[PDB]
Amino acid sequence: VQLVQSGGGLVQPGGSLRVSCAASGFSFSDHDMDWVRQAPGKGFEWVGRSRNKDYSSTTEYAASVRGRFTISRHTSEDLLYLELNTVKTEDTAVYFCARGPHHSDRSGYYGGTFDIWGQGTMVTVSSASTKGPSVFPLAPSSKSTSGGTAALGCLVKDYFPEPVTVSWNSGALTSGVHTFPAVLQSSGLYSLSSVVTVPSSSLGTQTYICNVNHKPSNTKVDKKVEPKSC
Amino acid sequence: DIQMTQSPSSVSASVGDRVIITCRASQGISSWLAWYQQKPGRAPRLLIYDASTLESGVPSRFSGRGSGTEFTLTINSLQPEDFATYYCQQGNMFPLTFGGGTKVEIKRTVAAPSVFIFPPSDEQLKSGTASVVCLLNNFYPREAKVQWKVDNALQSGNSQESVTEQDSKDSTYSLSSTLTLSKADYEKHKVYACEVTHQGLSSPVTKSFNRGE
Repeated sequence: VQLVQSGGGLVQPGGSLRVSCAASGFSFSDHDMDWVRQAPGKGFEWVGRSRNKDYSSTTEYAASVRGRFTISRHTSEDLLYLELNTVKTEDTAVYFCARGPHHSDRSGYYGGTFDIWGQGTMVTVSSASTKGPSVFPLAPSSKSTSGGTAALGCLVKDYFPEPVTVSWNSGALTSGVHTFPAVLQSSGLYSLSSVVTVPSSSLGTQTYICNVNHKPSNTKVDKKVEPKSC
Repeated sequence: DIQMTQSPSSVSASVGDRVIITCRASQGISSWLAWYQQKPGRAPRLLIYDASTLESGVPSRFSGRGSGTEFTLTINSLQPEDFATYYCQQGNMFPLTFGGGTKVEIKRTVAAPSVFIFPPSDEQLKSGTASVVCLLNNFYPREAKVQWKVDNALQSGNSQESVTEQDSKDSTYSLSSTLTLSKADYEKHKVYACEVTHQGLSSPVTKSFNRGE
């Protein structure tokens, strides 16, 4: 049972954007599917529900988003859509798709709880423009070597909007990696650092590639961080 | 339409300690309550449904009780991996409504950070910009201070710091601080240093390097 989200990114105020979610491992038709949003540094708020094929009015929304948002489903492909028409500044958030009760669940007519959520999709409302990031190696050295360890990383700079994903060696290096939050620079562009501390003895034998994804600009860079020669 | 009051907003405990969180509903929701755990950056996870029913896969230390307008979620033996923000959800009537959330953090043994400095790569230098990075690694508590000095001239306005959530293994913190100069202002000066203050250090520590080396 899974939920994969997609879409999102930047959107001019008063514009439109469609956010989607794909579901596998279950009979999509037989379940209610809700949309929930989290404002940055805030709690969850329910955005609405798409009903499970036993309803003629197949949708419910919260009053706050009721005149601007439309929730729909694909005719046959197991997809959930959330189209944010005439977006406002207060609609910037992470939108999660979640799964609700089954059509045989007695509680589901008036409400219900979830069990599986999607990873989330970031919807940023701004009139800036998309920028791909620059990826710079933070090479390991005596300055970055402590005892029995070295620290190397990536500097992902001058990108917009959020977010950026960083992984190390295709996700196989998950020990000691620290992906830092992004800071909004003076220019209006973000910057984040990704460091991983590894054993010094492997720096001439082991190969270190940081993977950087910026889906909004469709930019992926797999950077070789290497010990400086000197 | 149905208000949810969750307390506490923030909790700190040690490993092995009992944490309790309550939830208050404006009207009775019977047993239509669920509890979720959001580890930062990830998706929420269902922990409890039907007020007290533990969802398969969840450690038996979690336990929800209550009904009507008063609910709780205990965590008996706190583990470092149990760090997240916890939310109650009401399923009795539309709109589906959540609590404000409770953040759970560990209390651990004070740890001093490792300090690492990173000069600008020649790649970033050919583009005309210089960025020096300072890294503070695996410290506790979260307060820390980072002062950039260029030729022993302290700096403000050209720097930005960032901090991580607690680790799910050792409950420690990390911090990067980035100093952004131009290729001109950078190449004018010689020594670039980073002075870290923490309570796990009896002395501030300073990592320097000289430009071009």
